Amino acid sequence: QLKDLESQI
Amino acid sequence: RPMNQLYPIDLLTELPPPITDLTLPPPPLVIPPERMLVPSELSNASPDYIRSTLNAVPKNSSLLKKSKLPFGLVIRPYQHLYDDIDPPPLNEDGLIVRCRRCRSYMNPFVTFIEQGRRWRCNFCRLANDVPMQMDQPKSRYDRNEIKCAVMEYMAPKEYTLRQPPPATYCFLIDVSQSSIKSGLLATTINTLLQNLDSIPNHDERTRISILCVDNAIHYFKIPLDSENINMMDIADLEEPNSMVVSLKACRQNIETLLTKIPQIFQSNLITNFALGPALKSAYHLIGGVGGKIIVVSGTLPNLGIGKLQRDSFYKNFTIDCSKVQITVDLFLASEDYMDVASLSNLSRFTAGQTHFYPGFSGKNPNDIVKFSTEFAKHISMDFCMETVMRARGSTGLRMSRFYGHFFNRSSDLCAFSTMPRDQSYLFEVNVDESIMADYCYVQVAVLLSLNNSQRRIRIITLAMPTTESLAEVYASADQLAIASFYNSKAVEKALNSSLDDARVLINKSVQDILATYKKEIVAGGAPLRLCANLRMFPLLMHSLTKHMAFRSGIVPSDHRASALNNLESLPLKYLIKNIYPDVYSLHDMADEAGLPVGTIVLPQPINATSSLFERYGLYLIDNGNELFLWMGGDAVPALVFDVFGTQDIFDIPIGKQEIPVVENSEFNQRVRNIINQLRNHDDVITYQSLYIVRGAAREVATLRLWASSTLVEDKILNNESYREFLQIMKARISK
Ligand SMILES: [Zn+2]
Repeated sequence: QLKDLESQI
Repeated sequence: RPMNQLYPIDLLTELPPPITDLTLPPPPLVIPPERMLVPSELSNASPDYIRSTLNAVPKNSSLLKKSKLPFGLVIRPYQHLYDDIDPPPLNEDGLIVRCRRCRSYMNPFVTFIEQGRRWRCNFCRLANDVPMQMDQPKSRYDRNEIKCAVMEYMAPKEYTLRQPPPATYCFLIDVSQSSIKSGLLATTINTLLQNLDSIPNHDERTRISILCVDNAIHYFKIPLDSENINMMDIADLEEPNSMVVSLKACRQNIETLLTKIPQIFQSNLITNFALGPALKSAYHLIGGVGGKIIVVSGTLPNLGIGKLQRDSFYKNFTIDCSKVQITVDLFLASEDYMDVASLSNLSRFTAGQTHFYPGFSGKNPNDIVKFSTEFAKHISMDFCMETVMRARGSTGLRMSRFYGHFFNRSSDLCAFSTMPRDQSYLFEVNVDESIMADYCYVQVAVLLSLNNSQRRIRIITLAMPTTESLAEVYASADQLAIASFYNSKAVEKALNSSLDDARVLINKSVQDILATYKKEIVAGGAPLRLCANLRMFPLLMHSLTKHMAFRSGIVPSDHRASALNNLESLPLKYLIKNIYPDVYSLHDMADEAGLPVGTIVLPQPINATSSLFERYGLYLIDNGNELFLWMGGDAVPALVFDVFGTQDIFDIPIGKQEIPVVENSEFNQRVRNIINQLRNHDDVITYQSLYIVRGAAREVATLRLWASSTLVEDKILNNESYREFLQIMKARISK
């Protein structure tokens, strides 16, 4: 879950 | 460097308080021009978008802890209900320069290094390569992201997973009997009918839906206007196209439908309102794309899942809404118990809002005005979809807590199924490792899907000087942002622990700061020391303990939950006014006041105390929730005449009523002008009802009681006056 579209990682 | 200087004052010498201070800007963010790529006033984040409690950040943990001042951020992505008003610069070429390691965005504080071939990240010092694009007649220095602290970009494809959605609305309307009798259904149908063109439809894609609900869920199939009613009932509480339709392609039809609805349930005798089941229907109805579920009700849920009594279903519902990008807004209007404490969680954790209208009744023409006005502004308000917001701090800074209406579980990311325009948020910042630079930074990033089918990224970059001087930390403290901080901590302590505990917390915030300023900083007799920039802090907190949200004593559960819900999401500017009201002395009003400059000039606000209320004067109280027009009992017949028409003050309108239009009375015009001006804001939906009170039967006593309790500087019931509050504090920080 700890991953989103804003981070871009 | 010109670090803000400490201006010591004696609180005891400033009574009554210089409340004009509440309208002053926070301490300056001292940043030399060299630290900015293109120096200007737009180069550093504006207080309207972000306000740190500390504009001179402690260089280390032990200093932060010693100051006893909190470190938080009052963040507010949007400034108006409509995005056409004052938008930030908008980037469109698609170039988004970001640091490889921390992911921060190019900003006014990065340092270009090595002939300008690379850039050193101001947040983590990593060396990054400058894309050849940056310099493709303009230079990189002409770019908004280098010129502005607050700006926006058109997000490239990789910031999206599915094509931006259309603005989707599903109105869940209570058509049970309580709603018919109160006039809520009529008022709601009317307002929608009167505002179908107020609802945003920038891309002509906006879709709407209508759910009427009593003991069963009533649907409506709406055909395209181009092919010229279908009501599908569903009593099976245990159990898309043409139900959610184009507001444009079905304009006449939607209009035709809203018009019959009042007739359809005109004589409904059912008292059941299956909110639970209905909320689930709406979910399934718009879940494949996400959107807004706007609930209008004047009936406590009493059937199907989620029913309540004089629940956790809702909290789980919000968890589900976060999966499909759904937000729930609520308009609760009734004379009966609504359990705002429980239902407000629906909006709270879905980034929406709950609006509560105590004693709503169509029998009072003025009740309609308030509800329609606010419901209209609310539906006309712009918003984002599938939005997420996060703040990145420079090395040593960490975002530990997040307050406001949105969804956040175990990350630094705040999810907004939809991002409204009328709320505010707050982030707590913890300083872990010691800052080494003379500056630290915070950058807010908002990845959103605008209601115009566009994907964007709004960035807010703030730069703050670091310091090791406790004097300097206090000198740059933002009294209002700090007031906001403790307001949120208080709501949490209240909405979770005890009401008394919240009061205890509020008072301690003042005691600790007063005790700290006293011992940590160094002729007279017995002053209560503090600095000019914090001069309003004691007043605000003390005033906050008297607010309906934290009052000791008795306050109806709904009125309390509501007050708490409001204080936690109100924009700074209105939070302060909701805590400490603007009071106007009209009878001796300057001649410019009440007249244009089409914006009306307002009189200067006076202290919120009955001490200044002459028995022959006229005063107007604005607390952000209502307006109270108080006319002294010994007012001259001329005054009584100039305002209402008669000369018999006992013949004056009493209660929730508007001021009459008195022909040939220029004063009467200026009064109606000031009241109308106090009612227009392009940033909130609030429509304040006017209460007229006469001073010096049981209704008149109630009004005076209510109006009088707004003057928070006075001894009220079992709470001491501000004057005594300060004395109490002084006695406590003593040996
Ligand atoms: Zn970096």
